[PDB]
Amino acid sequence: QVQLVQSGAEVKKPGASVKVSCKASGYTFTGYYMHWVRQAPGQGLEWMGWINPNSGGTNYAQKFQGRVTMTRDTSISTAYMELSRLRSDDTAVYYCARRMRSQDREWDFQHWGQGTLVTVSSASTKGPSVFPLAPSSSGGTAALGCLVKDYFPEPVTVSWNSGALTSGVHTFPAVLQSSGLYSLSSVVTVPSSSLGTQTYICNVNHKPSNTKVDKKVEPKSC
Amino acid sequence: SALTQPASVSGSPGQSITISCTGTSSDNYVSWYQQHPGKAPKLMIYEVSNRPSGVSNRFSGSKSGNTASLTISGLQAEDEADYYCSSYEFFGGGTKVFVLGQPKAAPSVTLFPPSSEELQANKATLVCLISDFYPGAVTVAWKADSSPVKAGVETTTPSKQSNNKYAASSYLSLTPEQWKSHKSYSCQVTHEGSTVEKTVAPTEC
Amino acid sequence: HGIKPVVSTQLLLNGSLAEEEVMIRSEDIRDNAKNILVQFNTPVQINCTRPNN
Ligand SMILES: *[C@@H]1O[C@H](CO)[C@@H](O[C@@H]2O[C@H](CO)[C@@H](O)[C@H](O)[C@H]2NC(C)=O)[C@H](O)[C@H]1NC(C)=O
Repeated sequence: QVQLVQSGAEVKKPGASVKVSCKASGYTFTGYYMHWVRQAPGQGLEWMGWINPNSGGTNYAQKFQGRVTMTRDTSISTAYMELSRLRSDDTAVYYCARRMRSQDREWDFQHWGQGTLVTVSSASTKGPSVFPLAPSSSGGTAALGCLVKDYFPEPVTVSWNSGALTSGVHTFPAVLQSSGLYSLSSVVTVPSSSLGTQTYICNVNHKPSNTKVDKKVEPKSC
Repeated sequence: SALTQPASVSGSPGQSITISCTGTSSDNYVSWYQQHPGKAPKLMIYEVSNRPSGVSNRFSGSKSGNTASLTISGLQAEDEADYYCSSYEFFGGGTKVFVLGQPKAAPSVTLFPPSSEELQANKATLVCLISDFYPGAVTVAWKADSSPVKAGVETTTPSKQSNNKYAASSYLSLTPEQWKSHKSYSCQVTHEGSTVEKTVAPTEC
Repeated sequence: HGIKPVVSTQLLLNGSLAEEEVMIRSEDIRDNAKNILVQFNTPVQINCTRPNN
């Protein structure tokens, strides 16, 4: 019944530092090393270093050699992971793993924590710059949409014809940029015979910036 | 990242599957982890072949020279997670298990140009929308016009739709001086080995 | 043989020297988690004092 409890999600600005908790229960805390493995969102696992709760001696990887400091508190059975000078790539889910009780020791992580999500976000509240996506000329049934470009922070709600047009509506998830701004695109598939007599408008709503905008998607010239 | 894992491996519910892990040198132990989205990895195989309690006997491991393989016989709907192979402190690239649709299909791509009002400002963004494909394994490439471009491209990892299919959306940031330069462009969406391309040209009327 | 229980850290003091060449013994040299035991052949001298009376 090995229990591993980490801290809640943390949000730091780039250049600051953050300390990640990892409480252990259900076994002898001072008998097993404590590892730290992070995973960037959408990427793979990456081992950072193990700490021996007995003496406190650690083993930081060369990539983080000089940035991470791993401490522990044997009285409360809690390991800590502090990363100094946070860069843009340090956004990841950080786990604290423990070895198997059986089978030698150290490199077969049977127990993991629930994970701690720390993120570096550098941005200010900015309204989206919506641009239409004119259809081309198959359809029968053309496809048109809108480009919600450069906005912070999420989420934005996109509806068509103020809710009157629901099919076929497909609002894609947004993508993160280096400047911190977000960008997504919603597209609706509509019959091309209605182009010229039907109205199609995308309703972009950005509550964190108090910006309500509606873009008209005319069929492009020729 | 000395351990090489394929990005996607195929298998049907009931039959067996195999995930290969190629790592240099031959003098170590290999381990396997199963990571469902939102949860932490789970130790499935330790020391090449041994298996911790209490994961099903459907998982088994093997190693021959510089290649370790994980085999899952009788695939179910719960065997859906990311699989990583481990050697000491190093990890593999990961492996996604794709079960079965069954509906096997290719992506429907819709490509859009930068709006004329976006060209009024000094910006230009290409919207390449990818819809209802299965499974969720897509690599997007941009050519200019035929010379591949990997600068300023933002590709979306596939997300599940409402009809249990996947969708993606790739963008390519450009400038008005770059936008009105070349004669054409491309958003080559490669899925299951086949490439679905949509033509885009800045010859605006 | 005469093993002197010297409680030390990092440096092994008053230990038995290795004959011929120095020896590097480890349970797994390719493993970082396992300590690396080094044994000299030529002993190094270290004088420690507490000048406080
Ligand atoms: C400690 O250093 C001393 C320095 O002299 C070494 O002592 C000599 O070792 C030889 C080998 O048998 C003896 O013939 C001498 O009588 C030793 N002298 C003294 C003062 O002990 C000794 O080898 C070193 N020991 C260790 C364990 O390193």
